[PDB]
Amino acid sequence: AFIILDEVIKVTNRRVNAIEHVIIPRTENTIAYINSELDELDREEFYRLKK
Amino acid sequence: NTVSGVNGPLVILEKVKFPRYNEIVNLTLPDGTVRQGQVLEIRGDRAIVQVFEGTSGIDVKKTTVEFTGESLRIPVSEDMLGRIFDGSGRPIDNGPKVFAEDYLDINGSPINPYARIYPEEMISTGVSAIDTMNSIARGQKIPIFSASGLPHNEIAAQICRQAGLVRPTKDVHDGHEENFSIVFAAMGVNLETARFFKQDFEENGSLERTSLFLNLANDPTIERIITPRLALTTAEYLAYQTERHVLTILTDMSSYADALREVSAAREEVPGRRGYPGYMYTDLSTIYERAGRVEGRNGSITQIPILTMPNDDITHPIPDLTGYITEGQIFVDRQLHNKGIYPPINVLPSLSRLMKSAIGEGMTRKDHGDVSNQLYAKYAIGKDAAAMKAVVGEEALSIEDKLSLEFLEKFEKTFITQGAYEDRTVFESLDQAWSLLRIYPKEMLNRISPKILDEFY
Amino acid sequence: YGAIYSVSGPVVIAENMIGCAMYELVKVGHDNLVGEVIRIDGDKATIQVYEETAGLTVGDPVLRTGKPLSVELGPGLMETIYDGIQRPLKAIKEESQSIYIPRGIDTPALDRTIKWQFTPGKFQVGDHISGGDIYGSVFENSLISSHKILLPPRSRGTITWIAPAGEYTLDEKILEVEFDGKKSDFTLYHTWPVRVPRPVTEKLSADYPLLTGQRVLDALFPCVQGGTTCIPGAFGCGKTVISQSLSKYSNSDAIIYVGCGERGNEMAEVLMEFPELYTEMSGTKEPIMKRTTLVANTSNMPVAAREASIYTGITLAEYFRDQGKNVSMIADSSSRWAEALREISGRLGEMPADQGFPAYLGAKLASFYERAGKAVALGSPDRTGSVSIVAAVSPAGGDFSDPVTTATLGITQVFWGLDKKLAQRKHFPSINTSVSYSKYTNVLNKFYDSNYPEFPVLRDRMKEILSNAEELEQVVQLVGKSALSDSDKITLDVATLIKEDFLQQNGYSTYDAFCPIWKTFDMMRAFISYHDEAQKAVANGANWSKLADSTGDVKHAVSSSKFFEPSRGEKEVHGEFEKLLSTMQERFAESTD
Amino acid sequence: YGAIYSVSGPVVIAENMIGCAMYELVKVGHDNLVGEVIRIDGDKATIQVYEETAGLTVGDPVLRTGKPLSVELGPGLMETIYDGIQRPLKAIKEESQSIYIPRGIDTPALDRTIKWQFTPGKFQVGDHISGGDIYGSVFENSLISSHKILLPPRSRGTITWIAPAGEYTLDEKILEVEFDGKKSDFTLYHTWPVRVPRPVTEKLSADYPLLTGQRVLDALFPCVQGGTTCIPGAFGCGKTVISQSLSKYSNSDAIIYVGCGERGNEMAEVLMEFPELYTEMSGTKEPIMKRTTLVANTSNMPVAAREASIYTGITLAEYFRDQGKNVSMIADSSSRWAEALREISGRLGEMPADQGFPAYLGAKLASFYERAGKAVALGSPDRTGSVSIVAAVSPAGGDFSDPVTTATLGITQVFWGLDKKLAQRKHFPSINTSVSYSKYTNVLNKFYDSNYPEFPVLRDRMKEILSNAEELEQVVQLVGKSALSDSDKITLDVATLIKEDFLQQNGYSTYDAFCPIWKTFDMMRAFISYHDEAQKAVANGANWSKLADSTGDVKHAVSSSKFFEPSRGEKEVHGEFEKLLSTMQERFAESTD
Repeated sequence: AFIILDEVIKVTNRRVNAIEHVIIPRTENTIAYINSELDELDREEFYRLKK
Repeated sequence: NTVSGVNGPLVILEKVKFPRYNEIVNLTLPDGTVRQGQVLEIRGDRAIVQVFEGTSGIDVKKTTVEFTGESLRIPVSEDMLGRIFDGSGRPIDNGPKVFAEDYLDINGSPINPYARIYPEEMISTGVSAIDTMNSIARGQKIPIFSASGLPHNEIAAQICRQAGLVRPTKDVHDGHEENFSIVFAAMGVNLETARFFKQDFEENGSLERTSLFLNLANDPTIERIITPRLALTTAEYLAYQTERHVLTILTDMSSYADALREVSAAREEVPGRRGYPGYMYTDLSTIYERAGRVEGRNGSITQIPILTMPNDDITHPIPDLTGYITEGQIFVDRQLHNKGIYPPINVLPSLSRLMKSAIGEGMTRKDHGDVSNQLYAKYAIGKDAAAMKAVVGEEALSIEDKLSLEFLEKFEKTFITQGAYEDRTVFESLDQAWSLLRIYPKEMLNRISPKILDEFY
Repeated sequence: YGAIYSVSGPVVIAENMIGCAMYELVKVGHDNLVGEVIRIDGDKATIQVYEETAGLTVGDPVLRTGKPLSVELGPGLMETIYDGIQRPLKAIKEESQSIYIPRGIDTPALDRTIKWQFTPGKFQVGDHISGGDIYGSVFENSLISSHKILLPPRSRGTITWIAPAGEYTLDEKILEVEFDGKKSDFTLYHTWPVRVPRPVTEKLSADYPLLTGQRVLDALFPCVQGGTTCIPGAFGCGKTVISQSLSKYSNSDAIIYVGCGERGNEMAEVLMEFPELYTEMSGTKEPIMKRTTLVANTSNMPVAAREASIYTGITLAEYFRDQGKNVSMIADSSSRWAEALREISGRLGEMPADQGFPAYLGAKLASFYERAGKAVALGSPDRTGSVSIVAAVSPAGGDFSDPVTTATLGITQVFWGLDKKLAQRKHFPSINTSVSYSKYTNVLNKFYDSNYPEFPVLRDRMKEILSNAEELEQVVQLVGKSALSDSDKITLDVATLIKEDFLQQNGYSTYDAFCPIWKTFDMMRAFISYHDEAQKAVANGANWSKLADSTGDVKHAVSSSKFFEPSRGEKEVHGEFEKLLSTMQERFAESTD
Repeated sequence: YGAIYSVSGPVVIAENMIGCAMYELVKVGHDNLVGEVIRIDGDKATIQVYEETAGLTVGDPVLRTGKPLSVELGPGLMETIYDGIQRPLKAIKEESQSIYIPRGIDTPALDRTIKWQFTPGKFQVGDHISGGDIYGSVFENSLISSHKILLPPRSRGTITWIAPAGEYTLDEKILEVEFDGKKSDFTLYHTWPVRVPRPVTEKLSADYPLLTGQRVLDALFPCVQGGTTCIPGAFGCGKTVISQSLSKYSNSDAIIYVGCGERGNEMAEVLMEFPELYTEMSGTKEPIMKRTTLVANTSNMPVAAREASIYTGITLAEYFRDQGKNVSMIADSSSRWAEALREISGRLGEMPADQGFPAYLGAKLASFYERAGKAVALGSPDRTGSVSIVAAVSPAGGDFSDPVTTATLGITQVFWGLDKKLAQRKHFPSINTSVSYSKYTNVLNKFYDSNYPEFPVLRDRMKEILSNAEELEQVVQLVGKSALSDSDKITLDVATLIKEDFLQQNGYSTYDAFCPIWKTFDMMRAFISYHDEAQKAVANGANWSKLADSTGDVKHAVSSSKFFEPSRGEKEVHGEFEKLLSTMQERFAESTD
């Protein structure tokens, strides 16, 4: 069992790093950048109607 | 005539139609104080002025207008170094007066004579990461991209002070034969900042070296936009008339851009992407066009603008625009700063596309450019490997990757780590750089030409 | 004088307004509501009226006050609760049976019931006197420096009438000045428009700290007067605590508290608590409140007062700086001052910039920071005084990536990271060494080295030790603590004492949250001597378990360090630390061998 | 004639206009600045004046020229440098002592100083002629006559007078045309409005090789003669770099360079570099420049020059195509042209679309590209020409969805990428296959197969390799290199090699040397060969390590091959590439058993 545990721990240590370092900042950058562009289209329209 | 109304930085004058565009007018307050402005828009029997100074207290028939009948030009003299001036076309510091031998326009074409021949002379900062990886030339434009957790002022001053000691060592080498002049202009920064800068220049050398334009944050946005224009007139005269190389340090460039943003918000002018003007391209251009070698071809204006990024993003309009226009990019990193690296310059995205113009070969090595490309390439691989070291562990990474992780660590801690007054010659930097390359084997250094690798290792 | 053309919302336009300035204070209608002219188009002046323009028909008269909206600077500021444009809330409580000021109720900025004792200066009639020179003083405090009366800035002349010693009212004249006929009369206060910075002899960079009396502020990254600083928000489950404690523990000569646009629970807490608490330096007469002057606005108060709030406070701070005093401006929060700008813009029809916040935002912040700082005070024999701004910037988008936060940090040179999890558990303050920075460090550390502390050595080392500890902690999780040397274990052991004593301080006890700047230095001395000696001793043949049993008594003392009194003979040299040093050296021979 | 009513920004309104065409050229004021009539409101015509205005008075004179903003097409366009408003830049340097345009200069469209040698055509007296016919020719270069003198389109008749062989100046008459008496005299230059495209006989299919001479294009997605191309990228993209290479190597008989608002130093570099360097089909005195004409404009130089750049240049191109030349037009960047419009929409007060750029953007780009293509020349001799447009654009912060890039991509049929990550390691320009396509790829391979190379067969495997490489790389990142199979390791290595040896054009001694389709083919034979033999080898049992170390020398050789000048046995197949093929074969066998 002991040899079997050693083989599994390595797959498991890899995953804990993988999520934090890659996934979480990829989600952050995508969401915020699209949020910012999306609000811009809406704001300029108001200014053009007003003008 | 008399003020009709005032809506923000815009002033509505009811007048008569004789005024010309950007003709100076002086507003006489009931206090008997005069403040200056220039007409931004003229129409029949009326004007819109933007006043440089102030933006409130402006009356109606108790106030009066008087015309100067000269559109704004800056009084330029060549005896400007050592002399204290204020960013308003005159000192309001009570510093030594400007004088005039020419008055030159800030529109962006007075008599403008620039590059039909690109920079070929190398100018060093004494800092390896700048000089080796990107290079600086007698017309080069390089933006310092900085942050709200980096100390922008300390790096700004660092680059300038160390480039003054190196630059006469380069004069002796015959990279130069003409004077060096500094033009330092601070526009709309804190008092704390302003004081600091002056103190820094004194320690290294003197303040006789530099000319100072000081503009205070409490003074308007309209003042702030004229502040670099004043710097440009100073530099163009020195290069043109007296064949001097002029170095301009323009802080803060972001300060200037926010100002533009304010005169479209309190104007009826519709702004472009992210609330920054549509005609933002032209405003920025004016500063950057007035660069390169100046006629006679011993004079020059070289630019180092200083940008502080507020969000620290590379999707913000200011860093993006600046980058397309400028001949290089120097990115300064918060993570290096934290770790204990000074200067804490990350070269991962620092790039020049006008890399050839930037390097020298008649007062620097020919090998300088060849080594730099290889270094950058090997740094980048070393970063790809760093992310992979966190994920995968050392439990599958390859023999080749291991060399690249070592290189990355040796590279930050030796090359980019320099004393506060320690200046490195460009030739000595090569020797340092060669130490960095030397741990990789002759099959990993395969991309480089065989001739260079067998010659210098 | 003018006649109302339109009332469209709280914005009212009026015709027949000539010689109307662009900051002009005006009173609208028969009721006399406060308003100020933002804009002018033609003959018509466009006014934002801060009070309800209900009952105001078109055709009501508009009466100019004949001058901009100003704030009064003079005797009887301290121990008063005020509006964002300085109107005593306390005086409304007496008259109206109201906390707040309701529409159609205005009153003067300073009370005229109160009389103060005016003492002449060193100038007499026939002397020329100049801008800011000390003409007299009023004494009405004994705990702190009082209100020294200056000749109004940008005003010069020869004094026709200098009133002699005696009690005069604030309203009443005490000076006439001869400058091109009778210049005017002046009174005990001076008026100054608040959207104009007050002059000083010259401004300087900061270099000079003072008693903060909260250990974590000094220790982690020093707190300076004449500084620029960002503190995170929390909306009164964390924000309130640090503010109350900074006001109470700091023995700065004055403190000016500004609530820009708060919940109203926080405003309510600061006023009741100030007389109730005790000074940390001695004296009664409503301890902390006597040192305090308060501008307290909840979000419910008019929007111009919320926008105005910081400007009036900053003028106040600047006035005391010319007297020569050190001031803490504690402003909470800029995000709430910013919210006002956004509102005022949409009402005018102004087009803003990003996230709905105008473009006047970035320049108004830059202008604001520079008014605050250190300066040599104006007035003939010259003193030094400071104005230090600590401004909270809260969530304004649910993140700190919004325009208000991102703009300020940049001008700011200091960030202090409150920690939420520790804050929810009620350790205040609990500043994180990871996020925080001060760019003031260098100049200051040199200042304290001059004065007597070993401060540069200890502060730098404090930071490194903690940073290092996160990195060694990871090696314990993944490899194990047993395979690692004694030296590494020690690096962590010491970091835990530095964390426990300084960082986890409880502002609900004064033998655990009030200690002088020297006292805070002596504790930190104690921990560093132990780290070096512990690493030295394990190398010469000792173990973690062996070391722990052997240090004993000195280790216990350092753990118990915070519970000790602010004095032991002096409050500057704590004798128990100086002798502790000997007991440590004697212990190190024994332990090692 | 007209009188300035108003100047509001660069926008001028002038009364007393009874007429004026669209985009009519005017000289405004005593200064004589550039303008165009965009619109007419009443009697007052709004004219934008696009040369910097800091001193134009109201009621200054307005002179109509009477025709739109136009270009001269005639002799001495080659080795002669111009602005986007067709002012010769050289003429300005001498007169003005202002190397760039200063405010207020009026210099005629061509050089009327350089006499040219005219020889008469196959059209003699009494013969009919019609627009675009070769009426004669002018010697301009050392090897060829550049400027074939065309009768202009929209003119016709029989020639009463043909000037004889000799030298004449540009304004002197040389042609007289009969049709309703003297229709007019003609001069050496002819005029045309640049908002009208030039008419062709017919457009012809695009399927004929366009050799741009750069390995990276040839390998992945070649262009065609008749092509349209989009290229994004943002600084460090190598766009200036690929222009210089493009001009040197280009098989086209004219190259027209368009600077849309450039650094100035960038223009200064390319100008110097064409006569410093030698051409590949030979060039006697200013070798490359003999084929190059520059339209150059800087970032603050007139907004008219910048806006007109693409139309001034496309008109030039159409004229060379009507002459019977193959033209490669490089515009850099259309994005800087797009900023000129963003600015135009604000000033005028017309409403724009998204990102503050107008909606008319989409039409204006489309019109420019449609006038490009391969065609049969207008005129009786009949020739074949092309205009192949390579148009550079820039993303807004890594956002490829910005209106300019999306619009250009709408119209293009070929897309070539630019990857930021890959430029940082120095591989610019960086083209993959998931950011790029070419519709011409299919026909283009059929034409290359014919000429000699095996290209179509190798192109398919090459595409696959890159496409798999990306996907396989994502697994290395997340899972690690422990989930791979051996064949997938192979795909990773071959790929890294391709990245460097084609895409990188960065030096290590010397910027890389002319690589043709033939050279490019050899590289592809060696990479594809490496991959097949190696996978067989691992499949059939063998060490990874044995195979990679063994390829070794061969890898160094392909890297550096491009620096070495073409032909090393032949252009066709080099001896250096021929020999590797044997080495792989010898290795494959050692490995297997």
